[PDB]
Amino acid sequence: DIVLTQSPASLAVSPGQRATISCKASQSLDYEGDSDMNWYQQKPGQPPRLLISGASNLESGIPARFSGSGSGTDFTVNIHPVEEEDAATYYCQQSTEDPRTFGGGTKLEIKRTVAAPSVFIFPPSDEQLKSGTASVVCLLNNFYPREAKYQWKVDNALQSGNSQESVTEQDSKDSTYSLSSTLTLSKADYEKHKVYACEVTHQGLSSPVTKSFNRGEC
Amino acid sequence: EVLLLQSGPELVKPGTSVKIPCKASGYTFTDYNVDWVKQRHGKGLEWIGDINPNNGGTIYSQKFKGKATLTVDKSSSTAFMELRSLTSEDTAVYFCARNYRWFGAMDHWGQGTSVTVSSASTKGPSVFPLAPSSGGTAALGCLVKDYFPEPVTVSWNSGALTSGVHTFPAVLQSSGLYSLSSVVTVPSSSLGTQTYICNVNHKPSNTKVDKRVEPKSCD
Repeated sequence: DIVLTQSPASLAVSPGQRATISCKASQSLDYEGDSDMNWYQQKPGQPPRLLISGASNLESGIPARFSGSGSGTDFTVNIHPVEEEDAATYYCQQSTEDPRTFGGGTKLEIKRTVAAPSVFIFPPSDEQLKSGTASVVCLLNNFYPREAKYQWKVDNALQSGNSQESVTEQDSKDSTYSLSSTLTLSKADYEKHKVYACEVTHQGLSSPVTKSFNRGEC
Repeated sequence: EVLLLQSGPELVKPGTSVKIPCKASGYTFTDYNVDWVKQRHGKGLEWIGDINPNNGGTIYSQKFKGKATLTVDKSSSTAFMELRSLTSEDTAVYFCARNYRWFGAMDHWGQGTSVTVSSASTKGPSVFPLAPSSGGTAALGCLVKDYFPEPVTVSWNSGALTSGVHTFPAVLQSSGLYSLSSVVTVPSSSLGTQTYICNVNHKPSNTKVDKRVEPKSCD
């Protein structure tokens, strides 16, 4: 089997700059004038899209910002300039021999400017409390970079181990992320306390932003 | 032009088999081979096999011998893949792709069939409102909680509201049920002029829930 070593596993490139992704094969992909190296672009939720075949044949419909090159065992795809719609995972694949093999993939993160999140907190609904469970949700909206430090506070006491988070894929338009954290407590534990807060520390914030509500109010 | 149509997401039980279709159109079906590619959640692509519709000749990856079976129906221009003795290791998205038998790249792909292998029962979701309390921009949403299997679709105002919508990836709770939130940011002044309704559709259980998110005026 022809093993394809794709590097780097991930990289962050600002718009306008150059992204360079490499693919090294365990043996030559040349065969009677051909270099059967194929590059694909896969955006989240979508199937892969063929960018380049024959190592350097830019497919019809793909912008000229993409270019492939190389021969034998060393190949390269370049994105110049990188655009914000280029946020995806890119794979190399050889069609020289069977079995067909893919590279490990390279996740391209669009490095935009710093963006502080807009923070929102949501109390559990009266309808859910009837089931004996309380879900408190905190929203961190449209921020960059992805590294966001947040913490739940119940009566000013830091929480841990009782929340789950979910993060959206990088937005194709503004290159930001959004994060939702759900704090799960029993109804009895929820009634035992008053102040529920979500505290966010981010690179774009001058001071940590805290959103909170009092259980009884509103 | 060239279209490869696969079936939608499917929940299957372990110890059973499943047959995934890939209906082709927009080109000469017998002129191209059909390959199948497996992708686990958050992972890469791994090649399953290859079939020539002209004669039915198949080439399998060694890793899938005895697990995957590739067939074609020339008259209906459809390729099939059957997975046997299903386990949780088979839970993945399976793509079909068009390629030339002679060193051809995979230039057109199906949209992928998301197969979930689990013995858990189908469960419809509960929809709870994420209501804001009265800045300049407000956020509201819906908590779609305790359902199985994936996926659920969430639209806002029957699809009329799309800007600012963030529907997060589902998370698997310790109970074994999924849960996700869908939020949208709107002008605060619109909380009194616009009605905001989240439309949740859970096709595996034929559940359609519409939930109005009523804000709370709080001095």
